[PDB]
Amino acid sequence: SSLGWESLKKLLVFTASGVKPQGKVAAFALDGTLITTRSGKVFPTSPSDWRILYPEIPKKLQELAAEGYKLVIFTNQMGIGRGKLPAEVFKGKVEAVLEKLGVPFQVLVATHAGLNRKPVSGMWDHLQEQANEGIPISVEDSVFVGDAAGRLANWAPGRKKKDFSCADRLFALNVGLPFATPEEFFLKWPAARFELPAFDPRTISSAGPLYLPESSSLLSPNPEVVVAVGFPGAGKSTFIQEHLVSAGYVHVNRDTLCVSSCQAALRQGKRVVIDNTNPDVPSRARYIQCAKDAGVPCRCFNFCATIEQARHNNRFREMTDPSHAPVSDMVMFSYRKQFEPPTLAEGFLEILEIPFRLQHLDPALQRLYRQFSEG
Ligand SMILES: [Mg+2]
Repeated sequence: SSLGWESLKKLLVFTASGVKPQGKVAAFALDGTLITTRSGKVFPTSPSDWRILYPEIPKKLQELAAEGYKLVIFTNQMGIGRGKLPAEVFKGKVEAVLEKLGVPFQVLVATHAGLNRKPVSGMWDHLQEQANEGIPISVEDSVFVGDAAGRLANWAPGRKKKDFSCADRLFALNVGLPFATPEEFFLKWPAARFELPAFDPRTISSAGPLYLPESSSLLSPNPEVVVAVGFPGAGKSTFIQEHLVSAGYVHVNRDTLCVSSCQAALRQGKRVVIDNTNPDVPSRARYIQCAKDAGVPCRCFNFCATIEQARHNNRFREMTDPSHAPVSDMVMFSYRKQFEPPTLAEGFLEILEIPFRLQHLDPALQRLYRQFSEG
């Protein structure tokens, strides 16, 4: 007599019989948190390969339930979106697990990358806004428990490997939920050492100068060549389109083509911006030569975004911009291996630094931007 499964775009929801909406929630990851493999292998041999992680679990869940916490699961299962794990098989496993746990659960399943994939808060928002009958949930009185907690190697005998991910801790961080690992929570073990990602999205503002030094000017009244340098996905093209192309700069993009073109623009009295990655000295030298040959100045706009800032931005645009071209990790690390910072010795008249800043986004999108989006 359960409401049962609901299948949405990039989300599955199960509401067991006996589920009641509540103003506080005790939520859990599934794999590595409530269950683990019965086979003792790192990854399951089959849908049947599971057991309850610790015998202490059902008792704790009963206690929570009697105290009025709505019991919830937030589980990433991208295998489903990748077509590696049938949704209909996974639904059966969840129902079996829920039988064994023996308490009413509401389960949310993130089948794909994006807004619903922990650590992004899409599943919380769905629970609160769509699946709790409109009862506001107090985050401070709630709790999320999960094994992707960013723990270092060896936090326990036989744990010679760090957590595969920090997605569960960061999910709780994004939502504002108190957090605990399965061992801390069910076993009362002392807190384990953990790391957070070096780039913290909450510390990214729209303040500060557009470029440095501020005494410089973005535009030149005369012909010139501007060489843009920085990670793909960092927002260079957007910056270039907005500030130079809109001012009549000619947009060169070597991929779609390079020198003769740059030269042709200069003879016409035009100014040119080379909107590419241009990670190293040989890459850039083509354009400096062109400028030198034409006798026009060559400047570099050096975009400060780190690799993690660029990857964060890429993920954000993947979630919010229908026209965004996804930058692959292959391209990111390839750029990083090639990268040599620009210097004046290369033949640049000057180098402007373009600090990485928050774009001009609506309130909701700014809130999304400050969320960690990868474990
Ligand atoms: Mg897990």
